[PDB]
Amino acid sequence: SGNYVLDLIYSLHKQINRGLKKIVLGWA
Repeated sequence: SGNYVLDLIYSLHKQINRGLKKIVLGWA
C-alpha cells in the first residue's frame, strides 16, 4: 500500500513508449 501497484504498471508503460519510438520513429 502507499502509492503502490500504480508505479509498477507504469514501469512497463515507459518500455512500450520508448520501445515504439526509436524503431517506430526511426524508419519513416
